[PDB]
Parts: sequence; structure tokens; C-alpha cells
Amino acid sequence: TMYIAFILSTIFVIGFVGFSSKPSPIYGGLGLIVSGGVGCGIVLNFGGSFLGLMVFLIYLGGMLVVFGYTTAMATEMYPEVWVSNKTVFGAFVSGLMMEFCMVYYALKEEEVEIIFKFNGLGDWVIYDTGDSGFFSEEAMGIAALYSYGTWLVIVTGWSLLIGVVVIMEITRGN
Amino acid sequence: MPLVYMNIIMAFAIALAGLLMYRSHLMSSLLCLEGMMLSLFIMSTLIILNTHFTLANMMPIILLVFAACEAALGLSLLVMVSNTYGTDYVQNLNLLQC
Amino acid sequence: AGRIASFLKNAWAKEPVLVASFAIGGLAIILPSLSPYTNYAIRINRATPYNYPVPLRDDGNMPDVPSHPQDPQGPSLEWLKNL
Amino acid sequence: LFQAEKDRRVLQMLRENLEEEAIIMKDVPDWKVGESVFHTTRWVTPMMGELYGLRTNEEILSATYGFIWYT
Amino acid sequence: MFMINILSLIIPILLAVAFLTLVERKVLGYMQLRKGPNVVGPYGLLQPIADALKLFTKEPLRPATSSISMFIIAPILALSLALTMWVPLPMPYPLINMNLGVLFMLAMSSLAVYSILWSGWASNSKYALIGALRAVAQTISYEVTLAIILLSVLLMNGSYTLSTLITTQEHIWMIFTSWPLAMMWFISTLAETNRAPFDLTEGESELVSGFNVEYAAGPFAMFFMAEYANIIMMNAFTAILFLGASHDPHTPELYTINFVLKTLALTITFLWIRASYPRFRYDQLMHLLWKSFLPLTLALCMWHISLPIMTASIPPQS
Amino acid sequence: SRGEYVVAKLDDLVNWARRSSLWPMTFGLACCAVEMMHMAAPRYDMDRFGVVFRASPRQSDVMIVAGTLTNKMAPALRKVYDQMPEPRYVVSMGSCANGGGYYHYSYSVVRGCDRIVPVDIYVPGCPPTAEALLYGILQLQRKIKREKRLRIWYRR
Amino acid sequence: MNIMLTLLTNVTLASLLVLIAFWLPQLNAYSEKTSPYECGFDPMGSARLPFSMKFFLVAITFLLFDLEIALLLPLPWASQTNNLKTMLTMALFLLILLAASLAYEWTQKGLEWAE
Amino acid sequence: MWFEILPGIAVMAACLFIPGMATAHIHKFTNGGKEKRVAHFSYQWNLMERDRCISGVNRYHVTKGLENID
Amino acid sequence: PFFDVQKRLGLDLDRWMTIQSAEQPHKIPGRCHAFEKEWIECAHGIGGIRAEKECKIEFDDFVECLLRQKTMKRLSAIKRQRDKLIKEGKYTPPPHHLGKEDPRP
Ligand SMILES: COC1=C(OC)C(=O)C(C/C=C(\C)CC/C=C(/C)CC/C=C(\C)CC/C=C(\C)CC/C=C(\C)CC/C=C(\C)CC/C=C(\C)CC/C=C(\C)CC/C=C(\C)CCC=C(C)C)=C(C)C1=O
Ligand SMILES: CCCCCCCCCCCCCCCCCC(=O)OC[C@H](COP(=O)([O-])OCC[N+](C)(C)C)OC(=O)CCCCCCCCCCCCCCCCC
Ligand SMILES: CCCCCCCCCCCCCCCCC[C@@H](O)O[C@H](CO[C@H](O)CCCCCCCCCCCCCCC)COP(=O)(O)OCC[N+](C)(C)C
Ligand SMILES: CCCCCCCCCCCCCCCCC[C@@H](O)O[C@H](CO[C@H](O)CCCCCCCCCCCCCCC)COP(=O)(O)OCC[N+](C)(C)C
Ligand SMILES: CCCCCCCC/C=C\CCCCCCCC(=O)O[C@H](COC(=O)CCCCCCC/C=C/CCCCCCCC)COP(=O)(O)OCCN
Ligand SMILES: CCCCCCCCCCCCCCCCCC(=O)OC[C@H](COP(=O)(O)OCCN)OC(=O)CCCCCCCCCCCCCCCCC
Ligand code: SF4
Repeated sequence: TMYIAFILSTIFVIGFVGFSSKPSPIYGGLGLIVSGGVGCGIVLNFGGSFLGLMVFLIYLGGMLVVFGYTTAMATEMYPEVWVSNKTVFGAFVSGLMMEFCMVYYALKEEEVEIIFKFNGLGDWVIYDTGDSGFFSEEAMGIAALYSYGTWLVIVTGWSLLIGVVVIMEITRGN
Repeated sequence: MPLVYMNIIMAFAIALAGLLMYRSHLMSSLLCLEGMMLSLFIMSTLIILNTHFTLANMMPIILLVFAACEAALGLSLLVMVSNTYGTDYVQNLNLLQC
Repeated sequence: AGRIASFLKNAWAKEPVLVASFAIGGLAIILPSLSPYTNYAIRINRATPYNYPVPLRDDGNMPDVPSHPQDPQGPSLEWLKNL
Repeated sequence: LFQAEKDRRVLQMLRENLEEEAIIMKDVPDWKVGESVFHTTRWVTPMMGELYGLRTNEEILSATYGFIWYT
Repeated sequence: MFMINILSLIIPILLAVAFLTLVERKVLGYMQLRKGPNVVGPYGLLQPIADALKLFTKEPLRPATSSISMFIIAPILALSLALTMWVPLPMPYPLINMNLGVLFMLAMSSLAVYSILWSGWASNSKYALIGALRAVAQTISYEVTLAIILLSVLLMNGSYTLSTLITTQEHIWMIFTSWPLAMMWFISTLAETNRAPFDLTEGESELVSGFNVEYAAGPFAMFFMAEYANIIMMNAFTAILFLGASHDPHTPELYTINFVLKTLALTITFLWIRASYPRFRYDQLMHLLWKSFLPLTLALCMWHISLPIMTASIPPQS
Repeated sequence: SRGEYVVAKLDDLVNWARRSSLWPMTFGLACCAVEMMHMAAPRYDMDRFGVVFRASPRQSDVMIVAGTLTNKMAPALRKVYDQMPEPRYVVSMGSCANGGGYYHYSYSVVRGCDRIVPVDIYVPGCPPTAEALLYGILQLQRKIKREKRLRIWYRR
Repeated sequence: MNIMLTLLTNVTLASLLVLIAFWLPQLNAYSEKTSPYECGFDPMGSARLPFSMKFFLVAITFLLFDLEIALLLPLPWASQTNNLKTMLTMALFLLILLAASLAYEWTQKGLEWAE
Repeated sequence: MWFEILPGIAVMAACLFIPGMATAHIHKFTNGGKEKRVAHFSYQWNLMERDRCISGVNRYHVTKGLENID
Repeated sequence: PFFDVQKRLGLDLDRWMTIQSAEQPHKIPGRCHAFEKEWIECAHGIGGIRAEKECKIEFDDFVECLLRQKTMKRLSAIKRQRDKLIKEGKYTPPPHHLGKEDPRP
């Protein structure tokens, strides 16, 4: 077992608690990068190496632009960190306490939330016995974006081009 | 359901609560909005990899594409607001009233 | 044709990078529809056996399905051997 | 050959898991050993805990993460 | 034995970094008609040792206005990622054999970007902030171009495994196959590693040492080590990707010797370029990639997608 | 004694590193700075001896005050000297830095940089030749070679 | 497991280097030494004030093009399919749309930094 | 002269030789004098696990043959 | 609301991706291909109301294959009982479960 997936899920939740308590965009981006890397690890354990690396790379590229924008638009004289503000520390501690309560309850018993029912057992238990051979099922399914999924490619490309046009039009000003 | 799905859904709920509770900056809200889609990506790929839905493996990529399209839209609106007011504070977006 | 020649002369003297970029892109778009080896590439991708060849239950009326792999019936990769 | 070996190994692990289940769940008031959780009688592939349920952590780890962690 | 292999991968890399410092000093000196360090040891061989001891026995200070947490983390992240990039390189056998070994290096490089950003922002000084923003722009441009160039070159290969790169380059060289992409990739690696003419984050002429202006003693040495490790790692990646060496499974030492020689040749080419050219402006660097490399990169990507199909030369998947 | 031998060897090792790796700050004020360039030049290459210019004061061990120090400039010199981390050394080069020089009786010149910073080596001349400055650097190295910080501490 | 061990080793070595750097040498800090650097004079303002970003549009275009390269990355596996013509058409379609985005921005002057 | 640069490049090359040769020697040492098995797919991993099981010593590199079947 | 242009024109825009029993690349089977096929075949052509009333057994088997809730309940029950039995020394695991056997090839 080794509980690697559960530990990484907990770190994922902690990073979300950080950037949702929202100290300042610098530390929010730091927490979001940490969460993205840990999510890459989670999906790597579950099987998807390409998907994990892709989400990590995309968020690493995206948080770079956010740093440049918060240096320009969203900065103040004394940027707030988690211990700097009472509201930020309160929200961070509340999120941490809620996550720890859920973790403890799930480990001690089969925790059924008000929304869904969760069973405390092996992520290794839920896995499948069967195997593929001499190809990666995830890689083949993603590569089927071009043979299958011609419609998805069309709508995605149109959306990207229109996004370029839109961001040029919004910032026109005048 | 395993506890992994519980953690991912809890992270999504935390990010959703972060977006709905503004503090001062619009940029922090955009970061919370980007985290929600990260959690959605992780949840969808965990579900798809577990059931061996081979053709669904392309869905998380489209999810990422429209995620960053939304991020681009938000950054453009943020620069226009900053040009108008000097800061990205949400308090300045008060000219229109209900 | 003189207008086109003058435009290409001016573009090659001001933006050779763009001239080369468009030429390479146009060659990439057009050439595959004229090359005779595209069908060969398709057949080579088909000839790769990723999964197991599940056998058919013989009904006594399948003359084109070999009884043994070495039988003359069945697909032949002799074209691929000498390629 | 590997298909035959895989089927025989899977069936043997299921049989010994069933024997251990019969030994353990003998004092349980309402418990039928080997009862399926599916209405259908079609053969259903064991998940991971039906095979490597009552086994050592080393074997469990190898079976569940050996391929992914092998670098 | 795996810990032993990790140590054998780490310690020689640091030693090679120190002697790359010495080699760059001497090569620049001889190109500038000087001798370079030749006094500290025999042919100046103890100069890196003297520099390292001096730096780590000197006093390091945290600026009064700095954010101490991100002030410390940044050199740690830089050196950690610099050492980590070496683990999937086949020489001829990788330490960690990854099915997708190239995307791992791309992701780790994109993460290695943030060390300089966080060190500059944490220092809380105007020169550091200017260097950090120069880093932002540089990473934008080189990142997009690097992604597409690597895509095309690996498309000539069949997969994302560096051992498969060796197998592909068994007979000829990817430089002979795709030299234009090789030129653009070399320029992109210069930009990625922040070497001249693209040394804009640490541009001494405009900024006083750039993003690490406030870093002193040990934390500065870690940034220097990380930069030089990145230089050597990128040159090794280029040598593997474009200058393929013959591999003999029973005597693998020959591949190691050839790989090391090609890596040293590319590193010396880096030093040569630094001695030979002036420095770009960062707006001119951004306009160089987007307006010159990106069109050619897209056209060559289309060409290298089409070429295997039209010539029936699609590489095997595995 | 064993401890005395160990501390002697250790502080010989530490002094060797500091002597053999000297990083002057990129800081020149007047005509004496041209002779620093000629010391950096191929004829008297200072890079041979491990002497390398660094722009940032945080990454410099030696401050070579080469030129006239004016009243309008003295605060900047003291500021950069303070920002240099320890151990740090000062080489005053030329008459203007040493004493007053040609401008000793002037309303706008500080009569010696030793009024502002603690100077370790004084190099005379107007300007000192590149060989004279190199001799001063070597004399500074020999002065570092005599430092016994660990030997003082052991007997402290 | 192996990759986790490698990452732990690298991080531990870097942290040990930092710890040695911050504890081995003699420390002597005061207000003047740790003040910020501005070429010898006190800074007029603060380094936390907004720093105008003259290439704000190129950053957003970079986000979109990063999405495009993410879409293009699975091409080596897509070239092993039997529908080579459909795969080629879709790959070229995506590349042509990326080129069209670049051409539109270039002609509409989105690559020119703000003055 | 320009050949005073060679000792530094020689030391750098000697340092760069160590990782690859060390990795090759360790791979051969921990795999019975043979190359480390490359398992990029589930089929190759299943082959390695079968080799471990049939070896009788819990080592996949201990290869068995005709003398073992009969 | 729903304009079935796909059905009218004979096109296929997302029906290939709607379900996991459809044509997959390299004929890779889904985890619950058999259960999904059985449920779809049961519920075809009778509408939503009759599908929910009458194919409930097939849907329950499909959901069981998807989520594995009853299976995990049984496994947790067996684990708890075994842990209780070995806590008081009333159960001794066999060597083949303790790792002292030679498995099958
Ligand atoms: C003020 O007006 C001016 C002047 O004045 C008046 C002038 O004069 C000049 C003239 C000056 C110039 C023209 C140039 C000056 C400007 C510059 C910017 C300098 C230019 C110089 C260069 C371009 C080249 C010089 C080199 C430089 C600058 C690099 C600096 C070197 C370093 C930072 C080296 C430090 C890093 C190191 C040593 C690496 C770290 C160490 C290691 C990794 C080693 C560790 C090893 C281990 C841990 C392994 C140990 C274990 C082992 C061995 C085995 C153990 C095994 C076991 C099993 C135990 C000008 C222009 C001027 O305008
Ligand atoms: C947080 C990291 C933990 C893991 C560390 C893993 C190994 C680290 C290896 C790198 C070491 C880096 C430093 C190298 C040596 C040079 C510096 C040096 O000597 O520093 C030592 C430091 C030196 O103190 P200093 O602050 O004067 O340092 C100046 C050092 N010189 C003069 C050389 C510049 O020693 C101490 O701080 C402690 C000295 C004795 C006083 C003890 C106080 C009590 C607390 C500690 C003892 C244990 C108490 C147990 C009971 C607790 C409950 C009551
Ligand atoms: C980088 C990784 C960390 C390494 C940690 C240290 C590892 C060992 C470092 C290697 C030590 C090298 C010592 C070099 C000896 C100096 C060479 C010799 O020339 O110096 C002579 C003697 O030097 C000094 O007397 C002592 C130097 C050091 C003597 C040995 C110190 C202890 C070394 C062994 C302990 C190292 C391990 C313990 C710490 C980890 C005096 O000559 P010098 O005047 O200058 O030269 C002027 C130039 N001229 C001649 C042209 C004019
Ligand atoms: C022309 C109509 C104009 C009015 C409607 C406009 C609506 C937007 C434009 C939509 C145009 C495309 C619609 C048709 C999509 C075809 C999808 C699919 O059915 O055809 C593909 C055929 O693709 C063809 O190669 C050409 C695809 C289209 C080429 C680019 C057209 C771009 C036009 C749209 C521009 C962007 C604007 C979109 C928003 C307005 C599949 O062929 P196949 O080989 O069996 O796939 C293998 C599947 N297997 C494995 C199961 C067998
Ligand atoms: C449809 C097939 C091609 C598919 C895509 C091609 C690959 C990608 C190339 C497109 C990327 C973007 C293209 C952008 C083009 C417009 C950009 C532009 O505005 O250029 C202007 C206009 O300059 C021009 O001359 C327009 C470019 C003309 C090139 C088109 C030539 C057509 C090529 C025909 C092929 C002929 C074959 C000759 C082969 C020669 C050897 C290769 C100059 O730029 P400046 O704004 O002045 O620079 C900043 C100065 N302050
Ligand atoms: C075979 C077994 C092993 C044999 C060798 C064992 C030792 C190896 C080296 C271990 C590290 C050093 C250990 C401590 C050495 C003594 C340091 C010391 O106590 O110095 C105190 C003293 C401070 O000055 P003080 O007299 O207190 O005056 C107060 C200020 N007015 O003086 C000072 O602080 C002087 C300033 C420098 C002090 C630090 C440097 C000491 C020597 C370190 C050499 C190794 C450096 C390695 C660097 C990292 C790797 C690159
Ligand atoms: S001492 Fe002479 S050469 Fe030097 S700065 Fe003064 S006037 Fe110039």
C-alpha cells in the first residue's frame, strides 16, 4: 500500500487550502505550482505519465504569466503572507483543520459525507488486474485525438484562434 | 469510492469556496478559478484511467485548453480594469448597481 | 506573372525567413497527396500486429483462411521484405 | 502459454483466498462463503483485493505498483 | 546500489561544473590573448577548489527587506533541479529509464525557471526585479520555440525515449537529417541556459549582477553551480539528440567516451560564442524567436509531420 | 599539541582559499581606474592570480579605491563598503586615495579614503603602474597568508 | 520509488549546502550591511511598487500557444494509426490555425511592445 | 599556450566518464553480469515477474533452461 | 432544445465517445465492457421509464463493476475479522499467505 496516493492527495488539498486562503498572488502561484506537481504525481501513480507531465508543464507555463501580471497589476507595498493577516491565517487554519478532520475520520472508519459515500480501503484494492501489451493504453487513447475526434480538433482550433482575436480586441482600449 | 476521490472533490470544493469569497485582489480570484480546473482535470483523469475508457483520455486535454482560454480572458479583463482604476481591487467595480 | 515575380523578388530581399517558411509549409501540405508511398505507409501501419490474432471457428466453407500460419492462404508481407 | 498460466494462477489464488475466508468467517452469524456481489452468473474478473487481499505487503506492492515504479 | 549510482551521478557532475568554470576562464583568456588561471595550482587546476572554499567560508547575509523563506528556497530549487535533469540521460544506460524521458526534462526545465523568479522577487530590490522580469520574457519565447522544435525532432524518432534516440542514430546523425532544426535548437538552448548573447537575467552591463545581486557566499555559489550544470546538461542533451554515437552492448565504454567528447565540444562552442558575440536586448530576443524562428519552426514541423508519411518511413512505436 | 596542529592546518587551508581567490568590486573613480584596466589587460593579466572583477558588492572581497574621493561621493563609498560581506579588504591606489593627492587642499575632496574606510594596503603613484598595483595585490595576498584566526581562537 | 529517492537526495544535498553556508562562517550583521542595494545610494521608492509590463499581450498569446503545443505533443503516437490521411489533415489543420493566429497578431501589431 | 587548457578539459572529461561507466558497471553487477532488463510495457514487466517466479531464488536475472525443465 | 442534426444527416460527431463499449483504438476493451453492453442491450428501445424499471438489475451490476462498493465492503469485513482473530491469536495465516511458498509461473 504505502499510502502514497493518499499522502499525495492530502498534499494536493493542502496546496489548495493555501492558494484559496489567498495570501497574495505570489504565494498563491507557489501553492498552485506545488498542487500541480503533486497532482502530476498522483496521476503518475494511477498510470497516466503523459497526462501528469502535460498538466505540470501547462501549469508551469501558466503561472509564469501570472507572476509577471502580479508584479505589474496585483502588487501592494506589503504583500500578504499566511501569517501576515488574521483573515488569511484563519482561512488557512480552517482549511487545514477540515482536511485533517476528514482524513482522520476516513482512516478511523468508512466515512460517508453528507454528499457522497467513501470507503476507507486500498487505492491498490480498487485497481485492475488486467494488463495491456506492447502499447500504452493512455498514449493510444490520447493519440486517437486525430483519427477519431476530428470534430473536437475543429472546435478546439476555432476556439484557440477566436481566443487570440478576443484577447486582441479586449485590450484594444481607445 | 476511494479516499482519493474524496480528497480531489474536497480540493475542488475548497477552490470553489475560495473564488466565491473575494478579499481585495481580482488576481487571487483568478488563481482560485485556475485551481478549480486543475482539480477537475485530476478527477477526470483519475476516473478515466481507472475504468480504461480509452477514447476518453483526450477529454482532459480539451479541459486544459478551455481552462487556459478562460485564464487568458480573465487576464485581459484584469489588465483593462487595472488600466482604468490603477489597481486590480474588486472594490472599484461598483459603478453598476442592482 | 510580372507582378508575382516582382512581389517574390521583394519578399526574398526583405523577408527571406517568411519566404522559406511559406515555401516549406506549402510543400508539406501538397506533397503527401502526390507521393505514391502514402499507401505503403498505411499498409505498414496495418501490418503491425499489436494485439493477438484471434482464430476463427472453421465452418468448412472458409477457403481463404489458412489452417496453419505457414499455409499459402493469408496476408503476405513479401512486398515489405523487399522494401 | 502465458494465457493458460495466468488463468491457472488466478484460479489458484481465488481458491486459496476462498479457503482462508471459510476458515476465518466461520463464527460470523450471517455470512455465506464465496457469495458473489453480482446478480449475473457470468465470470467476473477479480479486481485487486480479491486476489492479493490476504497476502504480504511486499507482494501487494509488487502486484500493484511494480510496473509503474520500475525505472 | 542505487544510492551508490546516485552518488556516482551527483559528485562527478559537481566536479565537472567546477572544472568547467576553470575551463571557461582559460578558454576566454586564450581567445582574449591572455593565459587565464595558471598560478593557483599546476596549470591552475586548484582554482575551482580555492573559489569554492572561499565562497563557502565567506559570510552570507539576508537583506533587511527580503522575504527569507523564498530567499532561501530559490537556490535550493535551482541546484536540486540542475542535479535532477541528469537522471534520464543514457550514457549509454540511464540511471532512471523513463518511457517519456523528454517531457520530463521539459517540465523540469520549466520548473527551473522559477528559481530565478523567486530569488529576484524575494531579494526585494529593483535590479533583482528587473532581472526577474527579463527572465519571464526570455522563458516565454524560448519555451514555445523549444517545445515545437523538440516535437519535430522526436517525430523523426518515433517516441520520447532517449535510448530510442540512440537506436535511431545508430546509422547516421539527426544533424545530417534535420540541421535547420538543429541550428534553431542550439540558439534556443543558449536562450534557455541564459548564456551569451542571451545572458539578460544576469546582465552585468545594464544591471549590477542582475537577479542574484543580493546573494552572497554560499547561496551565490549554488546559483553558479546550477547554471553551469544546466549548461553541461543541455549540451549533453543536444549531443544525444543530434550527434548520435555508435553503441556496443558488450563494451559500452566507447559510447561513454564518444558522448563525453561531443558534450565537451558543444560546451566549448558555448564558451566560444560567449567570447565572440555582443549581448542582445530582451525585446530583440522576443522579436527574434516569434518573428523569425516560430514561422520556420511551424513550417518545419509541418514538413516533418508529412515527410514520414509521404516517404513511408514512419518509425516504430516501440 | 594535536589541537594546535589541527587548527594551524585548518587556518592555513582557509587563508589559502582567500588568498588565491580575490574578487575586486567593479569600482573605479578617476584616472587611476585606467591602470586597473591595464592590469586586467593581457600584458599583466590579473586573472592568472585568481583576481576577478565582480560588479555586485555582495560578491566582492577587495575594494580597490582608485581615484579621488569627493565629499559628494564618500557616502556611496562607505555604503558599498558596508554592503560588502566579511572578510573584506581595502586597497587604496594612487595619491588621491592615499592622502589628498593633487587635490589635498580642496573644499570638495576627502583627504584620504582611510578617513572613511579601514585601508589594508596603500599603493603610491599618480597613477601607480600596472606592475605597482600588481605588487600591491601580491602584498595583500601575503598579508592574508599571515592571518591566524583559528590559531587566535584556539588560544582564546 | 527510485525517482522519489533521487529527488530526496538532491533536495537533501542542496539543503545541507545551504545549512553549511549559513552556519560555518563567522557572522557580523548590522543595519548598513543588510540594507538594499542601489549602487551606493538609498532607494527613492520601494521595490514592491507596480512594475509596468510592456509585453502583456505577448504573455497571453504565449498561454494560448502553450495550449497549442500541448495539443501537438501526442503526434508521435498518432502517426502509428491506420487513418494516416485523417491524422495528417488534422495535424496540418492545427498547425495552419496556429500560423493564422500568429499572422493575425503580427499584422494587427500585437507583437509590438507598448510605448 | 593553447595546450595549457587541455589539463582542465582532461579533468572535466574524466569527471564526465564516471557517471556512465559507473551506471553500466552497477547495472551489470546487480543483474548477474547482464544488461538491466528494460520493462517499458506490461508484457515486459510480466515477463520479468515470471522470470522471478520460475528462478526459485526471487531474482529475475537467474535464468533457467532445458536443465531445469528436465 | 435538441436538434438531432447528427441523426438526420447520418454524421458521427460525439457518439463515438458517448459510451465505453463503442469502437476503441486497437480494440482495447473497457473495464466494464460486458456489463455496459448487457445494460445497453436490455434498455435499448424501451425508453427511460421502462429502462429504469426493468433493466435495474443490469444497471446495478454495471454500477457495481464501475465503483466496486459491495466488493470493498466484503473485503473490509474480511480484513476486520481477520485482524480481530489474529489480535487474540485465534487465527494463524498459512505460509503461502505469509510469503513462504513458490508461486505458479
Ligand atoms: C570599474 O571600472 C572598470 C575596471 O576597474 C577600473 C576594470 O578593471 C575593467 C576591466 C575588466 C574586465 C574587462 C572584465 C571584468 C568584468 C567581469 C564581469 C569579469 C569577466 C570575467 C569572465 C567573463 C571570466 C572570469 C570567470 C568568472 C567571472 C566566473 C567566477 C567563478 C566562480 C563563481 C567559481 C565559483 C563556483 C565554483 C568553484 C563551483 C562550486 C564547487 C564545486 C561544485 C566543487 C564541489 C565538489 C565536491 C563537493 C566533490 C567532493 C568529493 C570528492 C572529490 C570525492 C568524495 C567521494 C567519496 C566517496 C567521499 C572594466 C571593464 C571596468 O569597467
Ligand atoms: C535542522 C537540521 C537538522 C539536521 C542536520 C543534519 C546535519 C547537518 C550538517 C551540516 C552542518 C553545518 C554546520 C557545520 C559546522 C560549522 C558551524 C557550527 O559549528 O555550528 C554549530 C553551532 C555554532 O554556534 P554559533 O551560532 O556560534 O555559530 C558560529 C560558528 N562559527 C564560530 C564557526 C562561525 O553550535 C550551536 O549552535 C550549538 C553549540 C552548543 C550549544 C547547544 C545549545 C542547545 C541546543 C543544541 C544541543 C542539543 C540539545 C538537546 C536537548 C534539548 C532540550 C533541552
Ligand atoms: C571544493 C570541494 C571542497 C574541498 C574541501 C577541501 C579539500 C582539500 C582542498 C585542497 C587543498 C589544497 C592546498 C594547496 C596548497 C597550496 C599550494 C602551495 O603553492 O602553497 C604553498 C603553501 O600553502 C600554505 O602554506 C598552506 C596551503 C594549504 C596547506 C594544506 C592545508 C590542509 C590541507 C589538507 C586538509 C584538507 C581537508 C580538510 C578540510 C575538509 C605556498 O605557496 P603560495 O605562496 O601560496 O604561492 C604563491 C605563488 N607564487 C609561488 C608563484 C608566488
Ligand atoms: C460545410 C458546412 C458549413 C455549415 C456548417 C458549419 C459548421 C462548422 C464547420 C464544420 C465543418 C466540419 C463538419 C464535418 C466534421 C467531419 C467529422 C468526421 O465525421 O469526418 C472526419 C473526416 O475528416 C476529413 O478528413 C476532413 C475533416 C474536416 C477538415 C477541416 C474542415 C475545417 C472546417 C471548419 C473550420 C473551423 C470553423 C468551425 C467553427 C465554425 C472523419 O473521417 P474518418 O476517416 O472516417 O475518421 C476515422 C474514424 N474511425 C477511426 C472511427 C474510422
Ligand atoms: C498556407 C501555407 C503556409 C502555412 C503556414 C506557413 C508556415 C508558417 C508561416 C506563417 C507564420 C506567420 C506569417 C506572418 C506573415 C505576415 C507577417 C508580416 O506582417 O510581415 C511583414 C510583411 O513583410 C512581407 O514581405 C510579407 C511576407 C511575405 C512572405 C510570403 C511569400 C510567399 C512565399 C511563396 C513561396 C515561393 C517559393 C520560393 C522559394 C524560395 C526558397 C525557399 C513584415 O514584417 P514587419 O512588421 O515589417 O517586421 C517588423 C518591422 N518593424
Ligand atoms: C579526518 C577527520 C576530519 C578532519 C578535519 C575536521 C575538520 C574539517 C572542517 C570542519 C568545518 C570547520 C570546523 C570548525 C573550525 C573552527 C571554527 C571556529 O571555531 O572559528 C571561530 C573563530 C571565530 O572568531 P573568534 O575568535 O570567536 O572571534 C569573535 C569575533 N570577534 O574563527 C572563525 O570563525 C574564522 C572564520 C572561518 C570559520 C569557518 C571555517 C573553518 C574551516 C573550514 C574548512 C572547511 C570548509 C568546507 C566548506 C564546505 C565545502 C566546500
Ligand atoms: S592619484 Fe593621480 S592618476 Fe590617480 S586618480 Fe589622482 S590624479 Fe588621477
